[PDB]
Amino acid sequence: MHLTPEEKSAVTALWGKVNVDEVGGEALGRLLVVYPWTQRFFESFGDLSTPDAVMGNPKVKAHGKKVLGAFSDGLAHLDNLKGTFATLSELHCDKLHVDAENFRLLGNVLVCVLAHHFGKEFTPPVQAAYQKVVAGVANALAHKYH
Amino acid sequence: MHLTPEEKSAVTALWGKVNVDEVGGEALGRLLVVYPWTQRFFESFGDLSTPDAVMGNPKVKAHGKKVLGAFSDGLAHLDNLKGTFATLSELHCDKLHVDAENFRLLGNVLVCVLAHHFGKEFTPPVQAAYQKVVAGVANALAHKYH
Amino acid sequence: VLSPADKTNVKAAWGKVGAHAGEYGAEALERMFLSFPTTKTYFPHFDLSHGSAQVKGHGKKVADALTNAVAHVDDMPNALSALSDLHAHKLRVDPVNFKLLSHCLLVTLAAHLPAEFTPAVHASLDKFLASVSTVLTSKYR
Amino acid sequence: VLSPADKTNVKAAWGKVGAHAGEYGAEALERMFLSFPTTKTYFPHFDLSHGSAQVKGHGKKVADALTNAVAHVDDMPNALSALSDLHAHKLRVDPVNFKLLSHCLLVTLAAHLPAEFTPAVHASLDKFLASVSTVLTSKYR
Ligand code: HEM
Ligand code: HEM
Ligand code: HEM
Ligand code: HEM
Repeated sequence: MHLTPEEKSAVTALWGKVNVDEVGGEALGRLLVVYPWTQRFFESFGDLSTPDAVMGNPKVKAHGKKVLGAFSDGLAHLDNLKGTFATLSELHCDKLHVDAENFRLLGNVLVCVLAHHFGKEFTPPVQAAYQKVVAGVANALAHKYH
Repeated sequence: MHLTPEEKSAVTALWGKVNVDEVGGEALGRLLVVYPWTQRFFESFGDLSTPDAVMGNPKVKAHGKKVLGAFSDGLAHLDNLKGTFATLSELHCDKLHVDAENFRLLGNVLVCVLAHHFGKEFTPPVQAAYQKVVAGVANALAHKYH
Repeated sequence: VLSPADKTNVKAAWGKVGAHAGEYGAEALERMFLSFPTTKTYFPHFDLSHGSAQVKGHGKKVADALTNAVAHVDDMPNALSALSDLHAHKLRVDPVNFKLLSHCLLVTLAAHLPAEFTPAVHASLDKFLASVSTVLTSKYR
Repeated sequence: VLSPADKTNVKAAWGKVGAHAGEYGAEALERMFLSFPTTKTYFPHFDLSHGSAQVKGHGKKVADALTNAVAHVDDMPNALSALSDLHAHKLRVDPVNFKLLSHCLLVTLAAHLPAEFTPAVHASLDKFLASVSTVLTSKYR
């Protein structure tokens, strides 16, 4: 990343107060509700007919914790997101056929979730650093598409 | 900037054929015509009221040639676009106040201009190389924005 | 296309905003400038420093237009004619930018209206900023 | 919105496409696959090799729809309704990919109609593709 130590510390520090379970379930569901077309990947999850049915779906909640899980680990390799996500990047391309644009949709969603949760704590400057992280993750994740 | 050896040879082989005065003028005029909002930076250029007034404006022609001149130089340092382009990035940012999105619009136009001129020679695979190239430059030109 | 549920959701959310719309306008601008510094190219004549009166005043203005838009959600194209004009023929802001300010607006609403920023309401506000974006850039060419 | 000028321009350029629409649609897809590989995630089921008949078959289909929107330039939302439904409900292609194909469509025409691909024509064709794209994405949410 091209994060300022100060920017690194802000990311790092807020992350520390994060419940990945709750935040991952909520990021992915909001994703499926704000941008209905990303549901194309989760047909097997069940009923996603409504906000409520999306937010309540356990398969969704559980896929969300798997995703944020992986994201969380990437925050420890902020100086090499590329190498951290190489395997996951090939997977998404070659096995899952997920359009890289989805990586970007999620990131924005994640930032909205963090604001939601942290209110005051999630300041313009703090938001600025997370925007850089989401972008970098999306980039690393898309890096191996061919 | 993942230019494979063969991509670099292809960029360079075709660029061998271009009349930068000419391509420069066509690309910039076409930009001002397809995305008229970009005319915001050239109010000192005179009459841009119609397609002919733009394409034919001696001022647009002169500026296009300048722009593409800087761009051809970029093409000899594919290695280091960021360094090649740093004082220019700063100027566009700090002095000119040119939204970086402008650099991606021109790239696309330039790509249409190259297809326009080389016809069948601008193969699918040659376009993909140039696509990487115009993005690299756009990125390099935005690198110093803050 | 705003559904009736959407319109309700929007009028609801924005109702809550109330007398703070101005501060939220300003906060949203402030987060855009910091997060997407290319957006600053459109404000060379402004003091973009934190708490700048230029920024505050401008925040009010945008917020006020949003309000007027919620109030004429059934007739946006008409409620924002002038604004669509100004933007298409004077300002000429690149369209990509509308999406950046919209996002900073959700982020700001989310941080301030925790109870109200539900998933369905998030979906609606998004659609809404998008519609407003579309109107403001409809006469570009 | 498309102006009378735009409309004339499109009818005229598409006019020369004539019988090559099919091949030009195929070519635009291939260009899109080579320059923007993420677009390929929507065709996992296709043979994307050069000269793929699948691609051949598909480009003809895309070209036929563009041809129908030109034939119905004054009622595109209704002439493309059905395709608009398919895309929104079954295919669910992210909206950004529309811009990618449009772009490779303009490159393709540029490469085949040097004489007609004028600035004015280029501008109209871009506006047009943008309108088709807008229609096809209108019922996404
Ligand atoms: C922050 C970005 C993301 C990260 C870090 C990420 C990470 C992961 C991980 C760790 C897995 C586990 C699969 C395995 O090891 O076999 C996975 C699977 C998957 N991801 Fe991603 N993901 C991200 C974004 C997305 C998005 C935005 C989508 C679609 C909206 C998506 C679609 C999927 C699907 C369909 C699977 C397969 C799950 C299954 O087997 O049912 N991912 N992802
Ligand atoms: C490939 C991308 C570009 C390159 C390599 C490039 C290069 C240049 C160069 C070499 C100059 C003159 C430097 C000087 O005045 O000291 C310049 C000036 C300028 N550029 Fe760029 N430019 C690019 C893209 C653009 C775009 C897309 C726009 C606007 C849409 C733009 C707007 C300007 C303006 C307004 C000036 C100053 C003109 C004046 O003298 O009034 N440039 N550029
Ligand atoms: C949600 C979409 C937007 C709305 C509702 C909006 C609304 C407004 C309003 C109400 C004004 C003031 C008009 C007046 O002075 O009478 C304005 C001016 C302006 N807007 Fe837009 N705006 C939007 C998006 C943008 C974006 C994204 C940008 C660029 C990043 C932008 C750039 C400007 C600029 C530069 C001015 C002039 C500021 C000044 O010189 O005081 N606008 N806008
Ligand atoms: C202006 C742009 C577009 C037009 C005119 C268009 C038109 C069509 C048409 C006519 C079909 C065939 C439906 C049938 O079976 O009758 C189709 C299918 C399809 N399109 Fe679109 N489309 C466009 C944009 C896109 C984009 C940008 C993508 C993704 C990159 C896409 C992905 C697909 C897919 C995956 C199918 C199904 C193909 C198959 O399974 O055979 N489309 N489109």
